[PDB]
Amino acid sequence: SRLIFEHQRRLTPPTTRKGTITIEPPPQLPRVVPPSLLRRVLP
Amino acid sequence: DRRSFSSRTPVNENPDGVQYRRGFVTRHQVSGWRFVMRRIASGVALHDTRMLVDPLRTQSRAVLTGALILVTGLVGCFIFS
Repeated sequence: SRLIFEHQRRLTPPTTRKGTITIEPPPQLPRVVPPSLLRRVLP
Repeated sequence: DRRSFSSRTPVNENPDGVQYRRGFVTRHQVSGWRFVMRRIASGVALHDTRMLVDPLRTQSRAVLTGALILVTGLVGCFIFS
């Protein structure tokens, strides 16, 4: 009545590298001193 | 060393923790705006934004230098009279 099936192996789609991607925190608002025209008027 | 105090800011958890409404552009904000608009404006003319060497600002500051030397010579010969 019906045909027969054989347990051929399942194929593997590339799975996930289920790791822990880590990200470095940004810099820390470096303090900038006033421009100071006296030492800024040379040109 | 000199024991510096890196800028810090916690929370409030009270009544005076949402009352200020003071709009005043700090120096950092205007620097940041300048930089962002000079990294976008260098992303539609150079088509790369690693920002290692910016020639656009170079051009603009060159024309500005022309203008400044212009006005300098103008007055330095206005003193001639």
